[PDB]
Amino acid sequence: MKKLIVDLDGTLTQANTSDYRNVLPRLDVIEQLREYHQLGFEIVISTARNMRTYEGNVGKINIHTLPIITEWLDKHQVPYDEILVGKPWCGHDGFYIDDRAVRPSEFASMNLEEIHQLFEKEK
Amino acid sequence: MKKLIVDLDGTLTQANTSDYRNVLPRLDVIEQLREYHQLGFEIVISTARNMRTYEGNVGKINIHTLPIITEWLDKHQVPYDEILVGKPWCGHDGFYIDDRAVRPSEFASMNLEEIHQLFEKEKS
Amino acid sequence: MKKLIVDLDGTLTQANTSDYRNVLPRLDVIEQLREYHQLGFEIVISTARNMRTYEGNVGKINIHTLPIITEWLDKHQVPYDEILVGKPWCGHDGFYIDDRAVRPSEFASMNLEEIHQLFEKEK
Amino acid sequence: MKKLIVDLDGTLTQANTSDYRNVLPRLDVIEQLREYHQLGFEIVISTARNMRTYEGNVGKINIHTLPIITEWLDKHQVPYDEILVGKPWCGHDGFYIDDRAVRPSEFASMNLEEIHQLFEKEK
Ligand SMILES: [Hg+2]
Ligand SMILES: [Hg+2]
Ligand SMILES: [Hg+2]
Ligand SMILES: [Hg+2]
Repeated sequence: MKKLIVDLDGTLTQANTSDYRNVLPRLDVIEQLREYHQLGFEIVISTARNMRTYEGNVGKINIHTLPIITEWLDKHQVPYDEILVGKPWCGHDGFYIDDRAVRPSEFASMNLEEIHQLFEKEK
Repeated sequence: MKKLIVDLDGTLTQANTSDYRNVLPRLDVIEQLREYHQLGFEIVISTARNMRTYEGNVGKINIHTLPIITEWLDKHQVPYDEILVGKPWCGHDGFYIDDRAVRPSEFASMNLEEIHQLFEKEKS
Repeated sequence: MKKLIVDLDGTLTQANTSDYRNVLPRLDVIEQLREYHQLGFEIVISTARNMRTYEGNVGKINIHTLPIITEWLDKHQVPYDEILVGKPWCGHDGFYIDDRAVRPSEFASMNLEEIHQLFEKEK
Repeated sequence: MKKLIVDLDGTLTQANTSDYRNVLPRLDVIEQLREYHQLGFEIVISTARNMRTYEGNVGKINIHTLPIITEWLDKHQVPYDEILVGKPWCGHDGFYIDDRAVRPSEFASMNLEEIHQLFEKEK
């Protein structure tokens, strides 16, 4: 069992507009997801989207946010096995620290061998 | 409002042993957490620990896992404002993809300006 | 701030069929919900639907369960401010124990004073 | 598989003081939990405790709330297999509506048979 846990905004999107319905896709990143799906990886979209607007209220995110996510994922033929909302929002200046984390430009640029290598170096 | 969201196993720990009580600290990473706390950043420990063992049951994780995490964090003087369990487990071969993610070796060796640069280069 | 936390199956529905899209509404209970909404109560639909099927995987409930919940709620004109999925599944013989809990027939048949009296007895 | 989903304050406790560490147990309710535990019922303590104080922030509840819940459950010899926090807070006048819900003094006074009877009247 192997999953990719994939952020939505800025990772699968170009984050060019506040209108989530019409945000531009990052095509190279999405195409890489497809190749990983072919390799047996499950794809989990995990996102903090609208955690700021609703002050962490998942009950509201489930109503106003989820529909537009799925609609957008479908329109751009992004493969996904799961969607998860309510991810902790780091804030404007915040960020995530993780030994198994890659940035979307590294994911698009590297094969599995050399992603494995990035991680082994940490260990 | 600014937060670091920090993984536990492999980021704050050297992952040298299955005994979580007695696992060795990554001292350079923790020391960097202290400097960021000084800058006004809130520290959130977020972990998938025991998601495999309990098959996703946070009801059990709350009982068996949380006490040992806090005890360990306290023992090693790790600053934290929040703990969050129930992070999605990626499996042995899985990983996270995120435009705001840094690995613990990058976090330990770069300043804020430098981290900011990694991210800005992602936007074009 | 005052909230009704409302179960879905067997409370807002008659639980007459496993086909959630076409399941019959409990009209009296829904209408009482309309009154409480007018009185300033936030309405939170909380449900364990498809927890059994997906074995607690909300990643999948978000994809396959949520759309049908909202479509149904919308067509039967149920007031709601929040939907919450991922509620613990009690199993067939299991149940819920809460000092502030009413069953749908009690809610349908009593007024606010009466319900408060039901709880004041508990104290 | 069969589960009791049990609320904490006012159900397992007498809710006589805001000092959770020294709050009185409802001995009859706890003793009934033990009998259900003997019959093969899993016991899930589920609670909104400290959701008001921390404004829904589970990251804080895990730190300041869980240890005290656990020490108290252990002290009063309460059987449990799971603790769930972060349950939605109904507010002062709010309440829960569920077709499988019993109040803690219905649980205390009835046996399994009549509790099932209590539910088949709703069905
Ligand atoms: Hg951020
Ligand atoms: Hg992994
Ligand atoms: Hg049940
Ligand atoms: Hg309440």
